[PDB]
Amino acid sequence: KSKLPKPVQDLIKMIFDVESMKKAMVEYEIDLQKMPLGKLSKRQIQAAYSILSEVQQAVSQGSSDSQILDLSNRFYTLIPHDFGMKKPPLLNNADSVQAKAEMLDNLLDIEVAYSLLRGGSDDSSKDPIDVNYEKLKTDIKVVDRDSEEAEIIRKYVKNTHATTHNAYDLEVIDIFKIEREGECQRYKPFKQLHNRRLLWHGSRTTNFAGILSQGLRIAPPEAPVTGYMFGKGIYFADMVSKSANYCHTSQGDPIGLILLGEVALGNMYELKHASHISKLPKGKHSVKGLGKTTPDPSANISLDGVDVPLGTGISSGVNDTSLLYNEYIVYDIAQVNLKYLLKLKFNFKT
Ligand SMILES: CCc1cc2ccc(CN3CCN(c4ccc(C(=O)NC)nc4)CC3)cc2[nH]c1=O
Repeated sequence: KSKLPKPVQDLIKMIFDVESMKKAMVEYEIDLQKMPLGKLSKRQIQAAYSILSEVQQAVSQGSSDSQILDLSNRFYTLIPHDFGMKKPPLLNNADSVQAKAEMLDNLLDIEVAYSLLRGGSDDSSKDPIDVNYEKLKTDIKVVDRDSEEAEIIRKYVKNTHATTHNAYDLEVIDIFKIEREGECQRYKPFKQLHNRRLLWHGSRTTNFAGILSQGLRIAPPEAPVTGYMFGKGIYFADMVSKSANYCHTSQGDPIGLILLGEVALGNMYELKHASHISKLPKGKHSVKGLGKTTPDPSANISLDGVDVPLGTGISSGVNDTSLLYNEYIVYDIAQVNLKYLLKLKFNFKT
Protein backbone atom coordinates (compact mmCIF):
# COMPACT_ATOMS: atom_id res chain seq x y z
CA LYS A 1 0.00 0.00 0.00
CA SER A 2 1.37 3.40 -1.10
CA LYS A 3 2.94 5.85 1.38
CA LEU A 4 2.57 8.81 -1.07
CA PRO A 5 0.30 11.61 0.23
CA LYS A 6 -3.42 11.09 -0.64
CA PRO A 7 -3.53 14.20 -2.98
CA VAL A 8 -0.58 12.71 -4.95
CA GLN A 9 -2.24 9.27 -5.18
CA ASP A 10 -5.47 10.89 -6.47
CA LEU A 11 -3.40 12.86 -9.04
CA ILE A 12 -1.71 9.61 -10.31
CA LYS A 13 -5.05 7.74 -10.60
CA MET A 14 -6.62 10.62 -12.54
CA ILE A 15 -3.75 10.99 -15.09
CA PHE A 16 -3.29 7.24 -15.76
CA ASP A 17 -7.04 6.44 -16.09
CA VAL A 18 -7.51 4.30 -19.28
CA GLU A 19 -11.28 4.93 -19.44
CA SER A 20 -10.60 8.72 -19.53
CA MET A 21 -8.16 8.19 -22.45
CA LYS A 22 -10.87 6.20 -24.31
CA LYS A 23 -13.40 9.01 -23.52
CA ALA A 24 -11.04 11.59 -25.06
CA MET A 25 -10.77 9.41 -28.24
CA VAL A 26 -14.59 9.02 -28.48
CA GLU A 27 -14.88 12.86 -28.09
CA TYR A 28 -12.76 13.12 -31.28
CA GLU A 29 -15.14 10.74 -33.12
CA ILE A 30 -12.24 8.27 -33.53
CA ASP A 31 -13.25 4.69 -34.39
CA LEU A 32 -12.07 2.67 -31.35
CA GLN A 33 -12.98 -0.63 -33.15
CA LYS A 34 -10.60 0.12 -36.05
CA MET A 35 -8.04 2.05 -33.99
CA PRO A 36 -8.07 1.30 -30.26
CA LEU A 37 -5.70 3.00 -27.72
CA GLY A 38 -3.18 0.14 -28.02
CA LYS A 39 -2.80 0.57 -31.79
CA LEU A 40 -2.24 4.35 -31.69
CA SER A 41 1.37 4.99 -32.79
CA LYS A 42 3.68 8.00 -33.33
CA ARG A 43 4.27 6.72 -36.91
CA GLN A 44 0.53 6.81 -37.81
CA ILE A 45 -0.04 10.22 -36.12
CA GLN A 46 3.03 11.64 -37.95
CA ALA A 47 1.65 10.38 -41.28
CA ALA A 48 -1.74 12.03 -40.48
CA TYR A 49 0.10 15.36 -39.84
CA SER A 50 1.78 15.02 -43.24
CA ILE A 51 -1.65 14.58 -44.92
CA LEU A 52 -2.93 17.68 -43.01
CA SER A 53 0.05 19.58 -44.48
CA GLU A 54 -0.99 18.31 -47.95
CA VAL A 55 -4.64 19.43 -47.31
CA GLN A 56 -3.51 22.87 -46.07
CA GLN A 57 -1.36 23.22 -49.21
CA ALA A 58 -4.41 22.58 -51.42
CA VAL A 59 -6.65 24.99 -49.38
CA SER A 60 -4.04 27.81 -49.60
CA GLN A 61 -3.98 27.28 -53.41
CA GLY A 62 -7.79 27.58 -53.80
CA SER A 63 -8.49 23.93 -54.64
CA SER A 64 -12.14 23.05 -55.33
CA ASP A 65 -14.05 20.63 -53.02
CA SER A 66 -13.81 17.93 -55.73
CA GLN A 67 -10.02 18.48 -56.00
CA ILE A 68 -9.53 18.28 -52.22
CA LEU A 69 -11.74 15.16 -51.64
CA ASP A 70 -8.87 12.71 -52.25
CA LEU A 71 -6.60 14.60 -49.77
CA SER A 72 -9.29 14.89 -47.09
CA ASN A 73 -10.17 11.15 -47.50
CA ARG A 74 -6.48 10.25 -47.06
CA PHE A 75 -6.52 11.74 -43.53
CA TYR A 76 -9.55 9.61 -42.51
CA THR A 77 -7.80 6.54 -43.88
CA LEU A 78 -4.85 7.14 -41.53
CA ILE A 79 -6.92 8.18 -38.50
CA PRO A 80 -10.18 6.18 -38.75
CA HIS A 81 -13.26 8.08 -37.59
CA ASP A 82 -16.65 6.70 -36.57
CA PHE A 83 -19.17 7.80 -39.22
CA GLY A 84 -20.80 4.38 -39.84
CA MET A 85 -21.64 3.98 -43.51
CA LYS A 86 -21.71 7.73 -44.24
CA LYS A 87 -19.14 9.97 -45.92
CA PRO A 88 -16.99 11.80 -43.33
CA PRO A 89 -17.06 15.66 -43.22
CA LEU A 90 -14.85 17.25 -45.93
CA LEU A 91 -11.61 18.94 -44.76
CA ASN A 92 -11.63 21.82 -47.22
CA ASN A 93 -10.58 24.83 -45.11
CA ALA A 94 -7.96 26.20 -42.63
CA ASP A 95 -10.30 25.84 -39.59
CA SER A 96 -10.87 22.13 -40.29
CA VAL A 97 -7.10 21.58 -40.62
CA GLN A 98 -6.40 23.44 -37.38
CA ALA A 99 -9.01 21.36 -35.49
CA LYS A 100 -7.37 18.11 -36.75
CA ALA A 101 -3.81 19.35 -35.95
CA GLU A 102 -5.02 20.11 -32.40
CA MET A 103 -6.52 16.61 -32.08
CA LEU A 104 -3.25 14.96 -33.28
CA ASP A 105 -1.23 17.02 -30.71
CA ASN A 106 -3.48 15.55 -27.94
CA LEU A 107 -3.14 12.04 -29.44
CA LEU A 108 0.67 12.34 -29.06
CA ASP A 109 0.30 12.89 -25.25
CA ILE A 110 -2.31 10.07 -24.92
CA GLU A 111 0.01 7.64 -26.80
CA VAL A 112 2.87 8.50 -24.38
CA ALA A 113 0.59 7.77 -21.35
CA TYR A 114 -0.65 4.45 -22.81
CA SER A 115 2.96 3.48 -23.79
CA LEU A 116 4.08 4.02 -20.12
CA LEU A 117 1.32 1.63 -18.87
CA ARG A 118 2.17 -1.13 -21.39
CA GLY A 119 5.94 -0.94 -21.65
CA GLY A 120 7.01 -1.81 -18.12
CA SER A 121 6.95 -4.67 -15.65
CA ASP A 122 4.10 -6.43 -13.80
CA ASP A 123 4.42 -6.98 -10.02
CA SER A 124 1.24 -7.65 -7.94
CA SER A 125 3.12 -7.06 -4.65
CA LYS A 126 3.68 -3.33 -5.43
CA ASP A 127 0.89 -0.72 -5.28
CA PRO A 128 0.03 0.30 -8.87
CA ILE A 129 -0.06 3.99 -7.82
CA ASP A 130 3.65 3.75 -6.75
CA VAL A 131 4.53 1.88 -9.96
CA ASN A 132 2.77 4.54 -12.12
CA TYR A 133 4.31 7.39 -10.08
CA GLU A 134 7.86 6.18 -10.89
CA LYS A 135 7.05 6.10 -14.65
CA LEU A 136 6.63 9.94 -14.62
CA LYS A 137 10.28 10.51 -13.50
CA THR A 138 8.98 13.63 -11.71
CA ASP A 139 9.21 14.41 -8.03
CA ILE A 140 5.74 15.54 -6.91
CA LYS A 141 5.25 17.17 -3.51
CA VAL A 142 2.15 18.75 -1.91
CA VAL A 143 2.54 22.47 -1.25
CA ASP A 144 1.25 23.40 2.27
CA ARG A 145 -1.93 25.54 2.18
CA ASP A 146 -0.44 28.05 4.63
CA SER A 147 2.97 28.49 2.93
CA GLU A 148 4.03 31.77 1.24
CA GLU A 149 4.13 30.14 -2.23
CA ALA A 150 0.56 28.78 -1.83
CA GLU A 151 -0.77 32.26 -0.93
CA ILE A 152 0.92 33.72 -4.04
CA ILE A 153 -0.44 30.92 -6.25
CA ARG A 154 -3.99 31.36 -4.86
CA LYS A 155 -3.75 35.14 -5.45
CA TYR A 156 -2.65 34.56 -9.09
CA VAL A 157 -5.79 32.32 -9.59
CA LYS A 158 -8.10 34.76 -7.72
CA ASN A 159 -6.91 37.88 -9.63
CA THR A 160 -6.58 36.71 -13.23
CA HIS A 161 -9.95 35.17 -13.99
CA ALA A 162 -11.22 37.27 -16.99
CA THR A 163 -14.82 38.72 -16.98
CA THR A 164 -15.41 37.25 -20.48
CA HIS A 165 -14.78 33.74 -18.99
CA ASN A 166 -17.50 34.10 -16.32
CA ALA A 167 -19.44 30.91 -17.29
CA TYR A 168 -17.44 29.21 -14.45
CA ASP A 169 -15.44 30.06 -11.35
CA LEU A 170 -12.31 28.29 -10.08
CA GLU A 171 -11.40 26.75 -6.72
CA VAL A 172 -7.82 25.52 -6.07
CA ILE A 173 -8.04 22.01 -4.54
CA ASP A 174 -4.34 20.98 -4.45
CA ILE A 175 -1.04 22.67 -5.26
CA PHE A 176 1.82 20.35 -6.24
CA LYS A 177 5.48 21.31 -6.58
CA ILE A 178 6.89 19.34 -9.54
CA GLU A 179 10.42 18.59 -10.62
CA ARG A 180 10.78 16.70 -13.89
CA GLU A 181 14.06 14.76 -13.97
CA GLY A 182 16.74 16.53 -16.08
CA GLU A 183 14.60 19.63 -16.75
CA CYS A 184 16.54 21.98 -14.47
CA GLN A 185 19.78 20.86 -16.21
CA ARG A 186 18.18 21.50 -19.65
CA TYR A 187 17.03 24.97 -18.47
CA LYS A 188 20.59 26.10 -17.37
CA PRO A 189 21.43 28.30 -20.49
CA PHE A 190 18.19 30.24 -19.83
CA LYS A 191 18.15 30.35 -15.98
CA GLN A 192 19.52 33.94 -15.90
CA LEU A 193 17.85 35.32 -19.10
CA HIS A 194 15.85 38.53 -18.59
CA ASN A 195 11.99 38.43 -18.61
CA ARG A 196 11.56 35.10 -16.79
CA ARG A 197 7.84 34.86 -15.91
CA LEU A 198 5.64 32.33 -14.11
CA LEU A 199 2.93 31.60 -16.63
CA TRP A 200 -0.05 29.25 -16.94
CA HIS A 201 -0.49 26.27 -19.24
CA GLY A 202 -3.75 24.34 -19.13
CA SER A 203 -4.37 20.98 -20.77
CA ARG A 204 -6.81 18.04 -20.73
CA THR A 205 -6.31 15.56 -17.84
CA THR A 206 -5.40 12.87 -20.43
CA ASN A 207 -2.27 14.93 -21.45
CA PHE A 208 -0.67 15.17 -17.98
CA ALA A 209 1.04 11.71 -17.90
CA GLY A 210 2.71 12.74 -21.19
CA ILE A 211 3.47 16.27 -19.95
CA LEU A 212 5.05 15.05 -16.64
CA SER A 213 6.93 12.28 -18.47
CA GLN A 214 8.18 14.22 -21.56
CA GLY A 215 7.60 17.87 -20.64
CA LEU A 216 5.85 20.51 -22.74
CA ARG A 217 6.69 19.76 -26.39
CA ILE A 218 6.35 21.55 -29.72
CA ALA A 219 4.20 20.00 -32.56
CA PRO A 220 6.46 17.80 -34.82
CA PRO A 221 8.01 19.01 -38.11
CA GLU A 222 5.26 17.09 -40.00
CA ALA A 223 2.53 19.30 -38.48
CA PRO A 224 1.21 22.20 -40.63
CA VAL A 225 2.57 25.57 -39.30
CA THR A 226 -0.66 27.29 -40.42
CA GLY A 227 -2.61 25.13 -37.94
CA TYR A 228 -1.11 27.30 -35.07
CA MET A 229 -1.69 31.06 -34.58
CA PHE A 230 1.97 31.90 -33.89
CA GLY A 231 3.55 28.79 -35.42
CA LYS A 232 4.78 25.69 -33.65
CA GLY A 233 5.87 26.58 -30.13
CA ILE A 234 4.79 26.12 -26.51
CA TYR A 235 1.91 28.48 -25.59
CA PHE A 236 1.32 30.16 -22.21
CA ALA A 237 -1.06 32.69 -20.68
CA ASP A 238 -0.87 35.23 -17.83
CA MET A 239 -4.69 34.96 -17.18
CA VAL A 240 -5.64 31.73 -15.33
CA SER A 241 -9.02 31.45 -17.14
CA LYS A 242 -7.41 31.70 -20.61
CA SER A 243 -5.36 28.60 -19.72
CA ALA A 244 -8.21 26.88 -17.78
CA ASN A 245 -10.33 26.91 -21.01
CA TYR A 246 -7.67 24.49 -22.42
CA CYS A 247 -8.62 21.93 -19.63
CA HIS A 248 -11.93 21.24 -21.51
CA THR A 249 -13.74 20.50 -18.26
CA SER A 250 -17.57 20.31 -18.00
CA GLN A 251 -20.51 19.74 -15.57
CA GLY A 252 -20.00 15.99 -16.17
CA ASP A 253 -16.19 16.21 -15.41
CA PRO A 254 -15.55 19.45 -13.44
CA ILE A 255 -11.99 18.72 -12.23
CA GLY A 256 -9.08 20.06 -14.24
CA LEU A 257 -5.26 20.35 -14.08
CA ILE A 258 -3.17 23.44 -14.89
CA LEU A 259 0.58 24.08 -14.86
CA LEU A 260 2.59 27.05 -13.63
CA GLY A 261 5.89 27.18 -15.50
CA GLU A 262 8.90 29.45 -15.35
CA VAL A 263 9.34 30.62 -18.95
CA ALA A 264 12.52 32.41 -20.16
CA LEU A 265 10.99 34.96 -22.52
CA GLY A 266 13.97 37.28 -22.96
CA ASN A 267 13.56 39.61 -25.94
CA MET A 268 9.90 39.28 -26.93
CA TYR A 269 8.72 39.61 -30.53
CA GLU A 270 5.41 41.46 -30.05
CA LEU A 271 2.59 40.56 -32.45
CA LYS A 272 -1.12 41.56 -32.69
CA HIS A 273 -2.38 39.06 -35.35
CA ALA A 274 -1.50 35.54 -36.63
CA SER A 275 2.03 34.93 -37.83
CA HIS A 276 2.70 31.32 -38.88
CA ILE A 277 6.43 31.55 -38.27
CA SER A 278 8.94 28.75 -38.51
CA LYS A 279 11.74 30.68 -36.74
CA LEU A 280 12.01 33.83 -34.62
CA PRO A 281 13.65 37.01 -36.00
CA LYS A 282 17.35 37.32 -34.98
CA GLY A 283 17.88 38.30 -31.33
CA LYS A 284 14.28 37.41 -30.33
CA HIS A 285 13.67 34.61 -27.79
CA SER A 286 9.87 34.37 -27.73
CA VAL A 287 6.65 35.77 -29.14
CA LYS A 288 4.25 37.86 -27.09
CA GLY A 289 0.74 38.04 -28.58
CA LEU A 290 -0.51 41.43 -27.33
CA GLY A 291 -3.84 41.34 -25.62
CA LYS A 292 -6.26 44.23 -25.07
CA THR A 293 -6.19 43.38 -21.33
CA THR A 294 -3.07 42.71 -19.27
CA PRO A 295 -2.58 41.98 -15.51
CA ASP A 296 -1.80 45.34 -13.77
CA PRO A 297 2.00 45.79 -14.28
CA SER A 298 2.27 47.67 -10.98
CA ALA A 299 1.04 44.58 -9.04
CA ASN A 300 3.78 42.22 -10.34
CA ILE A 301 5.57 40.34 -7.52
CA SER A 302 8.60 37.95 -7.35
CA LEU A 303 8.52 34.22 -6.46
CA ASP A 304 12.10 32.80 -6.14
CA GLY A 305 13.42 35.49 -8.52
CA VAL A 306 10.70 34.91 -11.15
CA ASP A 307 8.16 37.66 -12.01
CA VAL A 308 4.51 36.72 -11.27
CA PRO A 309 1.94 38.85 -13.14
CA LEU A 310 -0.88 38.37 -10.61
CA GLY A 311 -2.42 41.85 -10.93
CA THR A 312 -6.11 42.21 -11.83
CA GLY A 313 -6.85 42.85 -15.52
CA ILE A 314 -6.57 46.39 -16.92
CA SER A 315 -6.32 47.92 -20.45
CA SER A 316 -2.88 47.33 -22.01
CA GLY A 317 -3.39 50.41 -24.25
CA VAL A 318 -2.89 48.17 -27.35
CA ASN A 319 -5.27 48.96 -30.20
CA ASP A 320 -6.29 46.76 -33.13
CA THR A 321 -5.24 43.36 -31.80
CA SER A 322 -6.97 40.04 -32.44
CA LEU A 323 -6.27 38.97 -28.82
CA LEU A 324 -8.35 39.79 -25.78
CA TYR A 325 -5.57 38.55 -23.48
CA ASN A 326 -1.81 38.07 -23.72
CA GLU A 327 -0.13 34.90 -24.86
CA TYR A 328 3.49 33.90 -24.78
CA ILE A 329 5.19 31.43 -27.05
CA VAL A 330 8.66 29.87 -26.88
CA TYR A 331 10.20 27.84 -29.69
CA ASP A 332 12.78 25.85 -27.75
CA ILE A 333 11.58 23.29 -25.16
CA ALA A 334 14.62 24.17 -22.97
CA GLN A 335 13.12 27.65 -22.24
CA VAL A 336 10.49 26.13 -19.90
CA ASN A 337 10.95 24.92 -16.33
CA LEU A 338 7.67 23.52 -14.92
CA LYS A 339 7.30 24.56 -11.26
CA TYR A 340 3.73 23.80 -10.14
CA LEU A 341 0.71 21.69 -10.98
CA LEU A 342 -2.72 22.79 -9.68
CA LYS A 343 -5.85 20.64 -9.35
CA LEU A 344 -8.88 22.92 -9.81
CA LYS A 345 -12.59 22.46 -9.29
CA PHE A 346 -14.65 24.28 -11.94
CA ASN A 347 -17.99 25.48 -10.65
CA PHE A 348 -20.11 26.09 -13.76
CA LYS A 349 -22.68 28.93 -13.49
CA THR A 350 -24.55 27.80 -16.68
C1 LIG B 1 -2.45 30.41 -24.36
C2 LIG B 1 -2.44 29.38 -23.22
C3 LIG B 1 -2.51 27.94 -23.66
C4 LIG B 1 -2.41 27.57 -24.96
C5 LIG B 1 -2.49 26.21 -25.35
C6 LIG B 1 -2.38 25.78 -26.68
C7 LIG B 1 -2.47 24.44 -26.99
C8 LIG B 1 -2.65 23.48 -26.00
C9 LIG B 1 -2.76 22.02 -26.36
N1 LIG B 1 -1.55 21.20 -26.31
C10 LIG B 1 -0.51 21.74 -27.20
C11 LIG B 1 0.75 20.90 -27.11
N2 LIG B 1 0.46 19.50 -27.43
C12 LIG B 1 1.50 18.66 -27.85
C13 LIG B 1 1.60 17.35 -27.40
C14 LIG B 1 2.63 16.55 -27.83
C15 LIG B 1 3.56 17.08 -28.71
C16 LIG B 1 4.69 16.22 -29.20
O1 LIG B 1 4.79 15.05 -28.85
N3 LIG B 1 5.55 16.80 -30.03
C17 LIG B 1 6.64 16.05 -30.63
N4 LIG B 1 3.49 18.34 -29.16
C18 LIG B 1 2.48 19.11 -28.73
C19 LIG B 1 -0.63 18.93 -26.63
C20 LIG B 1 -1.87 19.82 -26.70
C21 LIG B 1 -2.76 23.90 -24.67
C22 LIG B 1 -2.67 25.25 -24.36
N5 LIG B 1 -2.78 25.66 -23.04
C23 LIG B 1 -2.71 26.94 -22.62
O2 LIG B 1 -2.83 27.20 -21.42
